[PDB]
Amino acid sequence: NYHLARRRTLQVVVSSLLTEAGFESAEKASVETLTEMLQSYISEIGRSAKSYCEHTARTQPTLSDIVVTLVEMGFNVDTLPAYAKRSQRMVITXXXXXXXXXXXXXXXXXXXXXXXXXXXXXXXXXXXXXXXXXXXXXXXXXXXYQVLREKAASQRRDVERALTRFMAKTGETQSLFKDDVSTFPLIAARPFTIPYLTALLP
Amino acid sequence: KLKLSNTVLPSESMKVVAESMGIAQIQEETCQLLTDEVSYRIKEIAQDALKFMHMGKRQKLTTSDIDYALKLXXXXXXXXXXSVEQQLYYKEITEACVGSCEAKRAEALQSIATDPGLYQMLPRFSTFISEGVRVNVVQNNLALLIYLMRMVKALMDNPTLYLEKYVHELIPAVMTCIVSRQLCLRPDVDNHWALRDFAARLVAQICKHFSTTTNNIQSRITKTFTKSWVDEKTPWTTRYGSIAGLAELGHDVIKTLILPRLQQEGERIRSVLDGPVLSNIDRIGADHVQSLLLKHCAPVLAKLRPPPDNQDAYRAEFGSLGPLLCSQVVKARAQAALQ
Repeated sequence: NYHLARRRTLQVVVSSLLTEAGFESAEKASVETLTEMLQSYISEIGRSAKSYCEHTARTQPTLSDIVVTLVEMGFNVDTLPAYAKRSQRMVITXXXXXXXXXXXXXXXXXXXXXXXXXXXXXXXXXXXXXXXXXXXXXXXXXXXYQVLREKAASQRRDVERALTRFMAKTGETQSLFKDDVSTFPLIAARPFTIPYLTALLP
Repeated sequence: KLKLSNTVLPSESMKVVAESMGIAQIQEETCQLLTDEVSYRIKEIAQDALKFMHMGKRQKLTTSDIDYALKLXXXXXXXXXXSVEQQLYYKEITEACVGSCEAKRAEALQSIATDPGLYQMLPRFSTFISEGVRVNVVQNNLALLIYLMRMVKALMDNPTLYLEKYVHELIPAVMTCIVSRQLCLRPDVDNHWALRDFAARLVAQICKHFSTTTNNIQSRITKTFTKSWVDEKTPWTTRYGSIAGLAELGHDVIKTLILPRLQQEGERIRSVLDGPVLSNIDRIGADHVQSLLLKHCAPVLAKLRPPPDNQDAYRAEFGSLGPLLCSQVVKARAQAALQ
């Protein structure tokens, strides 16, 4: 796709030479076909001079080389100064266009860790660890001794008071004040038949 | 498993092309075998240009290729989704989102927008990003706001990381950034308007991708801003964020919406302007808001109406738009003359 603009630039040169001629209208496909003919004529010059100045062992095609090329390719060069009166003096030169840029970026992690490790070659760029390598997650140490046994004993106290509240509101209840179902609802007495088998039983 | 019959041109068309030069009265089998022969040479050359481009090693065939062809029991403890490495990379991401050095800022922004295949320092990242949004909405701090909103922008342009499944804890943080009460200081509400502009711009970047489905995007955000615009006795930050979000939805959106809201919001203008005794915070706020949304709404009716009869167009727009609407129409005519 991106090649095409030079070809349409040649089409602009075609339109410039038609303007110097003075055609008001044209046939578009014929115009572009003539443009193709023009670029093939350019390349025909280039092939001719290419294989022609390889007849020297050195390369560089000079002026008289191209003179003999164009006379070989059929042109009276004597009109070339006079056509200068038409060419660079009656048609305005069009300018080229090429908009190239190199954008900026930054992705700074901090990990290389192997510059030229064992396959040593100091022409590379190690990416990171943030993409290539990986690791392992255990993520739960929690080993704070006194804090641990605080957790356990506090939880034991919780289960104490929980079962206390449960059988507090469950069974026969007698209080400390009057009507403490909220604060202190002590379980009332069972008294049962055989005390010793119960109270002396590990 | 395959049959390659001869692609043979209809010989009557070939006689039409022939007798276009005016040759003779032609029999069929002549042109039939002619199409055969030319098809042989064409398909031979077609194999040949294939041999070209299967050593030039592209599967597309140009004109130039054929031009060169014409040279003829307790369970194990868990492990997170992260690595330790990439979660520390994530911590770098976060503290560069904090980052005072704008080089570190832009580094973070590029690192967001161009780490495709990351995908796994996704939602956890974005999730208590949104939680930090809520907490700093409470803290009411514009710097964290602009950092997170440009962060969401860079999230929106990292093309591989598809938003769909993880949309629905992000967009409400954006709209909470839109709505109200971004009040660091009362003389410093100025940057918050640009924050709302940038936010509604982000919503505009959202809306072009997701409302094909379930219409949470278009229908819910439009009706949100609709009934939000209906909400009387609200601070004008709400009004600005609503109308700016509707502005970012598009030309025809505003063509629907600010067709009655032209003169209805002009009634809101001259309720504000030539209005109260003194509340200059709200006066200057709502005044520049109305001015901004006026000349930002202006290209719709500029594209809609021709720029004639500015005295009548002010009557067609409740006066207060005139001639700032007419000045914006002059600016639009200048922008058209730039073309």
